[PDB]
Amino acid sequence: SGGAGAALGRRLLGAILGGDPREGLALAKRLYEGLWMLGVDPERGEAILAEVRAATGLDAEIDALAAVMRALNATIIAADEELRAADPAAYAAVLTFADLVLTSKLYPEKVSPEEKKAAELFLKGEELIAEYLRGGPESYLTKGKEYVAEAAKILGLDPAQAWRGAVVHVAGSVARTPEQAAALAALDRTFEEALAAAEARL
Repeated sequence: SGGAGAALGRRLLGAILGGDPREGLALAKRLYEGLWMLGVDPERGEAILAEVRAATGLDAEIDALAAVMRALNATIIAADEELRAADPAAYAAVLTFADLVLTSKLYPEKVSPEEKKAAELFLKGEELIAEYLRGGPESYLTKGKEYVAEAAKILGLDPAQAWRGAVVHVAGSVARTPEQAAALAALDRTFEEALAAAEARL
């Protein structure tokens, strides 16, 4: 039991994947899309969740889960909001990377070989930034920058702007408490697994 987020996820997923497990699988994925976006891009996340709320009728639970997410990702939202306002070019690079990562994970067929490679490279760069911030050797930051710059080059983004955005965004994520990170990981596990079982029915 992962906390409020996972409890609300269990309820919502049971209703969506119950009955039609083909058009329910697509709705469940779209719900995950909205929740994942609340941190990095609140306007985009709320839009998708509004769509899903109109499709399912589970107003109380979707509205409540949005609130839990804003709480769990409060440090990421604040960091990314200041980043957007101070540095729209850097924030545009993180929005691009985030949308690429989410699509690589939910709808891999929508991703080309190069963009998929950029997604892998960026995620390795993000990991090294985060583990620098969590105590790793300074060479983690050097190598992290090499990954981000190469992913930026692939996508035609400017590496200096991509890097600013990546470091600020990761810093906002690393600043979550371990309780918040555990809650988010529990919600994440809830989705990945219910979507596994619904990948056996289809």
